[PDB]
Amino acid sequence: FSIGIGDVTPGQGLLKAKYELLNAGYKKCDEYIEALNTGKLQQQPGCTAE
Amino acid sequence: MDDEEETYRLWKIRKTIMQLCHDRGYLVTQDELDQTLEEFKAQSGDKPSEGRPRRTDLTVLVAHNDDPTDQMFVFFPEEPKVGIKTIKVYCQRMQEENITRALIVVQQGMTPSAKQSLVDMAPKYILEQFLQQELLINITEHELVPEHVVMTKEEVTELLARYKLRENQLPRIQAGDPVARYFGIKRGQVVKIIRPSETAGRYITYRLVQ
Amino acid sequence: MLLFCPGCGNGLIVEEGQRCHRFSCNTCPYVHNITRKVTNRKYPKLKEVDDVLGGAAAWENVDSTAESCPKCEHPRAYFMQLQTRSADEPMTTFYKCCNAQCGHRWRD
Amino acid sequence: GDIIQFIYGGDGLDPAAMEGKDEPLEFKRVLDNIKAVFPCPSEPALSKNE
Amino acid sequence: KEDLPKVVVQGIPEVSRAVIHIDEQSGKEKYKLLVEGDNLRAVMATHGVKGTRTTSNNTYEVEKTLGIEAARTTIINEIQYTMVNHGMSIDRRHVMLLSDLMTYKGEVLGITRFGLAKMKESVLMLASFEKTADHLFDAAYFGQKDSVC
Ligand SMILES: [Zn+2]
Ligand SMILES: [Zn+2]
Repeated sequence: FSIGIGDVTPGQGLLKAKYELLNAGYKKCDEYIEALNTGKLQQQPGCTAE
Repeated sequence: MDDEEETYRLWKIRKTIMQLCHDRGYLVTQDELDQTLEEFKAQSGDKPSEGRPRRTDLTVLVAHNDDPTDQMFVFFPEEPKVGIKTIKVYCQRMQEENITRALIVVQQGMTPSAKQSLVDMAPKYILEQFLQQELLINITEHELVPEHVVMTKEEVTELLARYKLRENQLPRIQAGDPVARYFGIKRGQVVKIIRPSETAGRYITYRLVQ
Repeated sequence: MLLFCPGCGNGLIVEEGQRCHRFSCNTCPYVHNITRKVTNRKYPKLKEVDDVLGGAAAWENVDSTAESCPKCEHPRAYFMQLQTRSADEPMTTFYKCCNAQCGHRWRD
Repeated sequence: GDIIQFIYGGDGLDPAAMEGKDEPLEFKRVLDNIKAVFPCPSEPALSKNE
Repeated sequence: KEDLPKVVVQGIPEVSRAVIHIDEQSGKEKYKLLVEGDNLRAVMATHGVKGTRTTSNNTYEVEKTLGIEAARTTIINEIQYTMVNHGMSIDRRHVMLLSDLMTYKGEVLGITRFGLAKMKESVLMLASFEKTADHLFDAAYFGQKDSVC
């Protein structure tokens, strides 16, 4: 029983699997900024919009 | 709208006082205990604010069930703030016929000199006080208040002979406790406490009052 | 407000005169006749209406996962991560919340 | 010499020597444990009423 | 002019902030009123909230309002509520014995330097807790007998 550097390695289909998720996350994150700027994000719980 | 809430608050404390006089051991009929609002309005009217349902009529006489020739007086002061002579004339109005135990249900804050004068003398006449605001809910069955029962000395001696201990060994409880002031127990008395549980059953505990 | 005297430079306080009140001061002789109307209007900060906190509406904000809970066999559940120092070495624990008709909270 | 509690816990059981989350012992586990360690084929079965 | 806002018009000066919590179930909805104050005697004696079903966090105030026997139960629930928030597990009688240790003699006594002097009556064990010579000289002044037990 042993471990090497080959066990922990990025997969071929794994590099583009998380790339699209990170891109969608950033595309959803850079919109809430302008939403807060112009005025959006109707908050249900009592708190600050920030 | 305020008078309706006042009538409800006074009916609530009347019901708590009746429940207390009932589970204390006095003879209280059930019809007066679980009195409806429609039945309560038939004996005392709602309007005006301080007219027909005056504190002069709010004065009931409780009958002890064990001893026939034993009755307790209980009433409410007319003015909100308690005085010195207003309670003197009342305890002398209570002292005159056949009564030695009286209860005053105080409406607003109290007077320290009045408390001192009441606690000085206690040969046979004893005056106990109860705030109106605190007497708005039953404290015996609230959420987690274990059932308490006043015992007798013939069982106190048997309990002492059971575990072979003294009265000092028995854990003592305060006399200014809401439950202790509710049941009205003096020094040198044991209370039985029933503690229920949802896993095994209910346990029995014994306590002393100081 | 804040009003000062032009002669000396100190402040004035309203006092009573012979027939009517007057603006006077105790530093130099100076009296101002009170006229038709002087008034100051203030706007204290008003209070708003409080919001109802708690409920599933706020719970939809945090995102859940798909893992069964052994209480009522329900796959829907919320998972959170937390850092805790154990006795031997660092250990990352998960808080589990059941989103169902029972609604339990576990920490494994 | 003052007594604290009349019975430790309510029943006088050591929390260390216990079997299941507060319990003295599990009875179904002991049941199907003794069910297999003592097989008695010759002895017949009986109903609930007896 | 600066105390007109300070003058309270309604409510209890003790309670500061209140919010309502929504509980959901199979088909039923419930509304629970949690407030942040200390005087429970005033909030529980209200027309709105049911005085029967109400739980508090202050042990001293709940033993002042409900009683000393009702304070030994709320002090066990708070401890168990803190142990299940950490992913740990303790036995029920382990904390039941600790709750009965500060409930048998008088009121809810705390485990401090002053409460330990009310619980135990040995000057030698307090000699390490206290300071230079105060208790040591007051013992010789008064002249009490220490029991070696
Ligand atoms: Zn000037
Ligand atoms: Zn569940």
